[PDB]
Amino acid sequence: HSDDKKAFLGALKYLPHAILKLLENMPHPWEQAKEVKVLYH
Amino acid sequence: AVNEFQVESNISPKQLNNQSVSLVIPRLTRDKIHNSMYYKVNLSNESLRGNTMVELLKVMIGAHLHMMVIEFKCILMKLIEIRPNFQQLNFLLNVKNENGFDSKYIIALLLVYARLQYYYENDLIKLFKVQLYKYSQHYFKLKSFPELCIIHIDELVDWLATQDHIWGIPLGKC
Amino acid sequence: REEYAEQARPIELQALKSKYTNYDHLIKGSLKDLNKRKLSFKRGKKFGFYCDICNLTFKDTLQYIDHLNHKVHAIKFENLFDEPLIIDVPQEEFELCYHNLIKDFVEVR
Amino acid sequence: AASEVATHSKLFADKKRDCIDISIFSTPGSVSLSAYNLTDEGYQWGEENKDIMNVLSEGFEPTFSTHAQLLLSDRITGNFIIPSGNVWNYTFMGTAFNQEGDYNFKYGIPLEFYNEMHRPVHFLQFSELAGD
Amino acid sequence: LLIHRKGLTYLHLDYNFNLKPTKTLTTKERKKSRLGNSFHLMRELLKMMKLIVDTHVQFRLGNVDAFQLADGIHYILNHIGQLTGIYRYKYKVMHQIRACKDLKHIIYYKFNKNLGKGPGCGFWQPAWRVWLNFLRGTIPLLER
Amino acid sequence: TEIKDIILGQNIKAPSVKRQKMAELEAARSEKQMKTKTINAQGEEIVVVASADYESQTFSSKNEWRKSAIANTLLYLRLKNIYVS
Ligand SMILES: [Zn+2]
Repeated sequence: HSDDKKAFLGALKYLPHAILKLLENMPHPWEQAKEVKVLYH
Repeated sequence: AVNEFQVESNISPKQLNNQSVSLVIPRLTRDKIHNSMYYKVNLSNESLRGNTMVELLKVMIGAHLHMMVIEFKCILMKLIEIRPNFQQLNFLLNVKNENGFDSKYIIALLLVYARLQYYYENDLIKLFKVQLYKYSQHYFKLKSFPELCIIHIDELVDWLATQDHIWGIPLGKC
Repeated sequence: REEYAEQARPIELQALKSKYTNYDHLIKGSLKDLNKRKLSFKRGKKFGFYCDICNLTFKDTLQYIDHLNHKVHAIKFENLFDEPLIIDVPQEEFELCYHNLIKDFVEVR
Repeated sequence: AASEVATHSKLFADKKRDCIDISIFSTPGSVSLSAYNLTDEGYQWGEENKDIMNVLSEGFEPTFSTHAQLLLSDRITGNFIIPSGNVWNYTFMGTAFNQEGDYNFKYGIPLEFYNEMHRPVHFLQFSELAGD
Repeated sequence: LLIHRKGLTYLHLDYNFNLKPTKTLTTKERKKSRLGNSFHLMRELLKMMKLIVDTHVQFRLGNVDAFQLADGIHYILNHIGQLTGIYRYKYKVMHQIRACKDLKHIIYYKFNKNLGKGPGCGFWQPAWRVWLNFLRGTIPLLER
Repeated sequence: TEIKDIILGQNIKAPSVKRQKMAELEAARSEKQMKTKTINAQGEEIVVVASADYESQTFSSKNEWRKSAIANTLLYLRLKNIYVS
């Protein structure tokens, strides 16, 4: 999908709730890499 | 532009790292080229009879020498947008040893081209790079303009692969 | 009068083709550079930039070339004769064509 | 002056030492005939100093132009020789003039400095003004 | 997508989300190119995303040691004011930023008391909690 | 004009040469309804542009062919008086 609007209605509708969760889950400096659950469109 | 429900920036077609071909070059410089005279005259569909790599080479080969390494930015950009075959890159690189005026300014053109293409067919690309290293050892001299600076192929190839930005276009690390 | 009411209700062309195809010669209509010339775009203004395909003349360069890059001018250019503008690479393209680029390049040089 | 002496020297360097010059001063209402000679030092100066050389002209100084003896008479008359092309003034023909080059010559009547034969470029520019 | 949907293609978004036009704008163009503070704000938050995720990328990438990573995040979250323009599009963020600087100073003291002064102060926790407590408030605003 | 001639003429009011040329510059081109080829620079661009109105002011006074060539006719007058020191 790198290179339909009706399907992007809700996806574009809530961007920032994803910014919240992601910025909330930041790997802490004592943790190399963090596996995380993801709900994607 | 396109009328309905979307506006497509430039052509932005095809392939080359899963997103788009024209994304390799910034919007500002890309629109400087697409708004430049040379691009609208000697290139694209009406000049090249649609996308044609060999006639695209007819333009650059057709161009003391007047062409200095604007025109280079443009011809490189159309090389990008057309995106010919890596095999054709191999031939165009290694053929025609019976004439010395053929690859003159084509060297750094086919070079910066593959420099923009991909970062790691893979082994063939690596052979292309090490061959470009051999030509960096070939001790060649050329002139370049934006000011005026003459630079040696050994300095521009090594300084280019080691350097982030080249003549305004950024590069990634292979 | 009746005819009026009804209306209300070669090789040189190939040379013209050879002109409007190669731009390097077409690029320059500016040979006058800075010069004073004494005398709805249709059938030419007797000045400006000449497009014979659609019979329009354009006072500026970006309009003359931009119109040429436009589809309609290409559609008319094709409807004149053929469709080369729309016209793979099975290696014979760069082998034979590229070899013709070296050969013709040496011929010109 | 320098532009004159250098030219004199270039013409007559090894050819004739005692040849003279007629410098005609011209202004509206009257003209004046100022004749001059040249010594052997001026030829050397012209040989060395051709292009520019304003300071060495200053040092050159009034010397050496010795005032030659010239007379003006109605008791004799004379004639002109002109080049075969009959264009002596190459002002606007810049490519055709050659400072050392051979030309055929003939007797005839010379033309005006600005005359139709000497100004051909103007006609192509004149008709080119309207164009076509 | 939203910019092209707006019908203007000449506003360029950097991959860092910095918005700059392609060419100079006429009086008519500027008015049409003006977008609400909502959009600019969302862009700024996506620039937070881009900055911190860039830092962690260059950590996973072999560029930088972990110390300069934690100093990286720290520098971001405290330096938001100079390094990002959220305060312009919503000024109530200054309460956050002013609070971020405050905790900032505190940490530096407790961190820099014996050792000295300079870069390398870690412990980005409190300013980061401040920012999460900013998002939880400003999310319904931008979603709406 | 007969009255103003017998008595005043408004102190014989004549707009001077200045006021004439400036009255020309002020006046609009009476009837609003040549072409010159020029090279012009758009934003970050160079474009050949056809121009209009008046660029046509030209000086070329004492120089080139015209003034000296016209001045050449008077040269027979320079030999009426001829003298040398
Ligand atoms: Zn046309």
